Amino acid sequence: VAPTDELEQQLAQVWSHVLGIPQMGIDDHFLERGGDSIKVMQLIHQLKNIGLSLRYDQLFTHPTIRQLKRLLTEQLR
Repeated sequence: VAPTDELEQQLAQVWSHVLGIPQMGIDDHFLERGGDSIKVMQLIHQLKNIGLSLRYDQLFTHPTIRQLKRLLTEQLR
């Protein structure tokens, strides 16, 4: 439930901010914590402000932080 790297913690924090609820786990489902389309916009907006971007449909196919973490193709040997 707890984040591992400092990036996953930062991602959990922005998540907590958008949803108005602290300490977001990486297995909590985004659509199970009150996420609307307007809240998705706040995430996308606040992500362009700090970090990279994100598309609307990419959130539903990666509706967890673990899946969004794996979706790093946007940015083990």
